[PDB]
Amino acid sequence: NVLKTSTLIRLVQLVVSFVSLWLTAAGFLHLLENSGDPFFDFGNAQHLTYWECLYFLMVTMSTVGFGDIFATTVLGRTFVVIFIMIFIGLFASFIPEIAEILGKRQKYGGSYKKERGKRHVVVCGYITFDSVSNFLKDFLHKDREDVDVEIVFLHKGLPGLELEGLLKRHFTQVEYFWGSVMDANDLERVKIQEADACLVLANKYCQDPDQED
Amino acid sequence: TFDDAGANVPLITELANDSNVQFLDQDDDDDPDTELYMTQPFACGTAFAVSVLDSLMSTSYFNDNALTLIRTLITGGATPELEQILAEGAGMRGGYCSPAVLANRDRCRVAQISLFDGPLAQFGQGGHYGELFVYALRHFGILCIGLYRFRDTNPSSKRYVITNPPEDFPLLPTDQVYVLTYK
Ligand SMILES: [Ca+2]
Ligand SMILES: [Mg+2]
Repeated sequence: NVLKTSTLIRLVQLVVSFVSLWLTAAGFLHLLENSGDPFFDFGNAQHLTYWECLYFLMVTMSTVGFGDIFATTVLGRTFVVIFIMIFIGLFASFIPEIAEILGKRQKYGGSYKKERGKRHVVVCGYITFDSVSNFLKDFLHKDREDVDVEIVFLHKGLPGLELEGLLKRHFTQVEYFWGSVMDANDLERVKIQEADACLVLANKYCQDPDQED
Repeated sequence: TFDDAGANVPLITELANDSNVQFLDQDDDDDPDTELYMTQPFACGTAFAVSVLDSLMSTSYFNDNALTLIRTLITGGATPELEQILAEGAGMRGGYCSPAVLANRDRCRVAQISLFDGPLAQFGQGGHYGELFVYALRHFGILCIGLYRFRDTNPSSKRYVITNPPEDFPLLPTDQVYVLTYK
């Protein structure tokens, strides 16, 4: 029961399919080139290692094709032609789908580590660069008395690059987590048992204010 | 409040999404990954959802007769005849009726009764469920099927279901018992 999710199933299928076919095809070329061709009484042959064949198949399926190593038997060349027609499609589709699955990962997971004597405020609801910048410039304003309150944003989304820059400018006193106040697990992550308050911001410019309320 | 009682009033809530059961009550110790049937609001009978019924496909296959047992009870005694009369599109036809069809009034129903007072109170006073079952069946034809017990014993009004307890299961004077009954 270990391979629990559709993306982990697809990931392990892609990786092990690729590696097993690549290792297999490298053994097949190694057989043909070191055999030599039967039409020439096995006189036309190359003494490639398996590792040179494995490298040469990677260099050809990626379409780099250095030609430091190449097949010279008619069987190894016809195998390379068949391999090119098949494995360029595999490489060009598999490597982007691996990169997509590795890219689709939560970057603001994890948990608020409550410092020994500081207070914190949880903030949620309509969290965006426009709402957060207007909130922080009033909340952290120098005309207020100096108080060490951490702000902990909780939102079901990735920050845009403008907001991620703003969060990094306030790194000492502002933290952000992926999640929703609708989940008890996310409320525990933000440590809301011992937050000083929770602020629920509203989208004042929503298409309908009753769905927002 | 009605001081002119709040949470003392009994509710049953139909839920469109079983995950929303966690919002129905306080000090439940909610988790997102418990199945609906384990949650405190369902265990108390304060919540219901369609997701508990879909095994009636497999029970209808494995024992058709047992689905008619549930329905006789759950519909209060609807029949293929009544279903056909409604499917005739005329609406529910009725009137005065014969002694022959009125015989169907003498049929079993589910009822709930208390061990606080009356003849069965002797079992609530530190007896066991097996003693209660045999006594009620012998003296009254009352067939006990489970308990509805206060969750906490001391201050809340909430109670929970206990389907078919063991014979040596200890009773409390505050318990109520679910019974199949004929009058
Ligand atoms: Ca709750
Ligand atoms: Mg901090």
